[PDB]
Amino acid sequence: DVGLQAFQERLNSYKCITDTLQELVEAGHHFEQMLKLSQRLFSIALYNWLIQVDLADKLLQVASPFLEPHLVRMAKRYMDLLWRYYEKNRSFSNAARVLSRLADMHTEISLQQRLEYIARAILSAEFLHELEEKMEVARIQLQIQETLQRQYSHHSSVQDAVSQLDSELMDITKLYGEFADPFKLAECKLAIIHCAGYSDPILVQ
Amino acid sequence: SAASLWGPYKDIWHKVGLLDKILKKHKPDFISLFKNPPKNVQQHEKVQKASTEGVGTRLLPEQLIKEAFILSDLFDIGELAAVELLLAGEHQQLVAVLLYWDGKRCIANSLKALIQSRRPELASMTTRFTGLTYKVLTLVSQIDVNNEFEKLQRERGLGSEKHRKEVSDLIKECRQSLAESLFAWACQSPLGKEDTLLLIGHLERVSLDAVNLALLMALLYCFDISFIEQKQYIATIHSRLQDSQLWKLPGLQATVRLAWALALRGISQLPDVTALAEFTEADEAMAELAIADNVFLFLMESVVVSQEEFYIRRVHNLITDFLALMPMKVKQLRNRADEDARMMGNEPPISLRRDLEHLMLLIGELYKKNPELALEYWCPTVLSKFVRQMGDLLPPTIYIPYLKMLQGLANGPQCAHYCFSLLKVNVSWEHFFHSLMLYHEHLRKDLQKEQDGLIAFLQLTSTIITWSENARLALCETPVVVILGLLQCSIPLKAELLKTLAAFGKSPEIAASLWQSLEYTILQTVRIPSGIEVELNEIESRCEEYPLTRAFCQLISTLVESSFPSNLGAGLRPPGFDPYLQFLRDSVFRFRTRARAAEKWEVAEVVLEVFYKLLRDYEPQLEDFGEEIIAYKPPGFSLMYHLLNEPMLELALSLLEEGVKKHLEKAVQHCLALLNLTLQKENLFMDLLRESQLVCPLEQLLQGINPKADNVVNIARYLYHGNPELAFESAKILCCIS
Repeated sequence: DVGLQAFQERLNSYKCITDTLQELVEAGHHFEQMLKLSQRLFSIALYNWLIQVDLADKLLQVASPFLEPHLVRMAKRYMDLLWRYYEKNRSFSNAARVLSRLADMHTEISLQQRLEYIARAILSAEFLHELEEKMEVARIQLQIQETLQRQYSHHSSVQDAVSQLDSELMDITKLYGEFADPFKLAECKLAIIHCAGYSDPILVQ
Repeated sequence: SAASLWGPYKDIWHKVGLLDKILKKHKPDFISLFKNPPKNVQQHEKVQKASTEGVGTRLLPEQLIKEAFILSDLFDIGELAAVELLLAGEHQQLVAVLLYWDGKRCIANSLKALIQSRRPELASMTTRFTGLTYKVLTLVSQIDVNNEFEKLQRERGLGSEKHRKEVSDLIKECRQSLAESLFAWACQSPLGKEDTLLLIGHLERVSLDAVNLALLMALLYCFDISFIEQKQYIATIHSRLQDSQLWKLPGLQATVRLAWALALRGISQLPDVTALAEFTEADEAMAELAIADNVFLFLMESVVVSQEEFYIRRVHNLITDFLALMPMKVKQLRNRADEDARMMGNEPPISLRRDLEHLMLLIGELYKKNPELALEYWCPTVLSKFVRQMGDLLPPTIYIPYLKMLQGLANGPQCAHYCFSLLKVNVSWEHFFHSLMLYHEHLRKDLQKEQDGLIAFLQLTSTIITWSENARLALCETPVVVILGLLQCSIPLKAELLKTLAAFGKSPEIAASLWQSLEYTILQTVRIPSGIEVELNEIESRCEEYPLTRAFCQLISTLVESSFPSNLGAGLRPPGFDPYLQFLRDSVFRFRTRARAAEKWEVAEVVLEVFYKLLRDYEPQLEDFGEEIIAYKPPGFSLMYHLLNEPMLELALSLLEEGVKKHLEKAVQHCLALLNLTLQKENLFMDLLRESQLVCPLEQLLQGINPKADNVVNIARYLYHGNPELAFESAKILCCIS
C-alpha cells in the first residue's frame, strides 16, 4: 500500500512518546506539549493509548482540534466513546443526536439505559419527531416486559423474549402480532394501536 | 456482523470443490459460533412491531412473526437474526430452522476442507487470526450445552420427537465435522503445549461419554508428531504428566497419557533427549502406573466401541507403535500375570490382572473387518513378531484371546489364507485339534474356564474355514473327526461346534462322511419302534436346547445343498432323509410361539432356506419337457408333503403378510419364492411324484392362499417395491394362483 514501513516505524516512536509520558507520572508542561502539536496519527494514537489506560474520561477534557474527528470516526467498548461523545458535546442538538443513535444502535444495551438515553436526549429538546416516537414504542416494550414477569403462562427459560424486548426497539406490527396477540395482552395491543393511530372502529372495538 | 444467509457459504464451498478470494475475504464469518446474539428481549419488541431492520427493512406479517418467535425459543437465538434466516431461505414450513443449521454446516466443512486439504495463502489467512484456534474448543462446548434435553423434559406431555431428532442429527454431524478440523490443525501444527493441556482438560470435563471418541482423532496423531513441538515443551509435558499420575477417576486421561509415553520412547531416541532421561524413572515406572490405572481397559473400550479415515489410520498408528516400542512392558505384564493367580476366583479377580489379554482384545476389535489394516500383521515375516510372541503365551487365559485375536485378523479371504499358513507352517492346526480332543476326553471321563478356551477355540476354527477354499478340505481331514466327537459330549458349545462343522462341509460327493456322523450321532441313542413320533423323539432328545437346534439347522442346511447319499441310515432304521424333515415340523410348527423376536427370525430363516433348496433339489423340467428309487429318495417329496400341512403353509404365509432388519427382508423373499415354486409344481407333485412313492391330498393349501385375501392384497402391494426378487416373484404368484 502507501508503504506500511513508514507506519510501523512511527508507531515505535509513538510508543516511545507514550512510554515516556507514563514515566512522568510538573506533569502538565509535558502533556500540553504533546497535545499542542500538529499531528492528527500522533493524537489519534495518543487517544487510543488513553482509552487502553481507561484514561478516557481525561479525553473529554482534551481541547485539541484533532479530538473531535477522533471521536467522530471512532463513534461506531465504543459505547464509552459515545457516552463520552454526547457528554462531550456541550451543544444540545449534537448531544441528542448521538444518544438517539445510541438507543437505536444494533450493541446490547438494556432498555432501561436505552430509555435513559432517550430521557437524556429528550431533555436536550424532526429529530424530535423520531425521538418521541421512540420513547413511546420503547415504553410499550417495558410494559410488555413487565407483564411477562407477572404472567404465569410464561417459562423462565423462554428468557429469549425478554432479551428480545430489552435488546431493541421492535416493529409495531411485530410487537402487536408477535407479543400482544399471543400473550393476549389486550391493554398493550390497545395502546399500541393508539400510537399507530389505527382508526378502524371494528377492529378497535 | 455475519451474513446469516446460508447461500453464500454453500456457493463458496462448491467453488472450492474455483476459490474466489473475494468471497473468502468475506472471511470471519467462519467463526463457527453465534456467540454474540442470543435471544434478545429488546429484539422482540422491534420484531413485534412487524417492522424490522437488518444490519433495508421489511414489513413482517403475523405468520412470519410466529415462525421467528419459535426459532428464538428453540435455539435461544436473536430474533432479528432469526428473521434474516427466514428471508434467505424460501419461506415454507420451519425453513429458517434449516438455514440455521445449514449455515453452520458448511462453515464448519469449509474450515475443515481448508485446514485438512490445503497445505497456501488462504490456509494462512484463515489460521492467522489465531480467531479460529481460540474458538475451536468453545464451538464444541456450544454443542454440549443441554438445550435440547431441557425442552424435552418440559415437553414431556405433548412430545415431538421427530423435530428433536432433526436437531440432534445436525448437531452430531457438526461435532463430527469439528473433529476433522481439530485433527487438521494438528497436522497443521500450531505452536505448542499450552493447547494440549487446555485440550486435555477440556476432554476431561467430559468417562462414559461416547463423544470422547471424537477427540481421539486429535490427540494420538498429536502425540505421534511430537517432533514438531518444541524439545523444551516436550520435556515439560513429560514432567507434567508424571506428576499428574493421580487421576484415578480420569481413566481417559490416564490412557491418553499412557499413549504419550508410548510415543515419547520413540522420540526420546534422539541422543539429546534419551541420554538425559533415566529409563526406569522416566518411562517404565509411570507407564506401569498407567496400566495399573486402567489405561488398557480404556484403550480396549475405545476399540470395542469403535472421520473414520483419520480415526482408523491414527489409531492404527498408535496400536502399532504400542507393539513395537512397548514390548518390554508387554513381557513385564505377561510375567506379572502368570505369577499372580494362585492355584475361589471370581470373574473380577480373574479380570484384574487381565490387562495383557485386554490388549489382545483391543487388537481384535480394532482390526476386525479391516482386512486393509489386518494384512500388515501377516504381510512380512514387528507385528509378525508380535503374533509369534503372543502365540507363546501358554496360560489358558491368554491363550484364548490369542485365538480370538487371530480370528479377527483372518477376515479377508486373503488374510484367512495366511492364517491357514500360519498354523500349518511357520502352534499348529493339529495341536489345536489335539487340545480339542483332550478336552473331550476330560469331560466325558469326569461324568467356565474350559468354556472360555473352547469357545475361542471353535470361534477361530470357524472363522478360517468359512473364508478359505481348498484349505477347507485339508482342515476337514484335521478337525472333522475330533469335531464330531466333541459334539457327542454334552456341552452348553454343541451349537457352536455344529456351526464349525458346517463350515467344513464340502459341496462335493465328499460330503457323505459328514452325513454318516450326523445320522449316527441322532439315531445313536434311539428306541425306534414302528411310530413316526419315535423318530422325532430321537432328534428332539439329542437336540435339547435352542443353540443345539440352531447349530443343527445350519449344519443340515449346508449338507442338504446337493445333500446326501442313498439309503441313509441303512440298518439303523428305516432308511431315507425323510425323518429329518419331520423334525423340522417340531421346529417350524413351534416357531411362531418363540418367546425372542431376533431369535425367531434367526431360526426361521435357515429353515426357509433349506425349504427352498429342497424344492430346487429335483429337476421337474425333465418330466415336464432306478427312477422310482431316485424319486423316493429326494427330499422334495417329504418337503411337499409337509408343506401341504396347513401348520406349515400357514407359517410360511404369515411371513408374507407381515413384511418389513434387511435380514428380515431376506426371510420375506424366501417366503415368496417358496410359494411360487410350490404353485408352479404343485401339479407335478400331485400327479407325477406322489404316485411313484405312493400321505394325503392338496386342497387345504388353496383355500388358505386363494380365498386368504390379505395375502393376495399384500402380494399386490409388493409389486411396487423397488427388491426385485420380492416384486418379480410376487407378480408371478398371483399369476399361478389365478
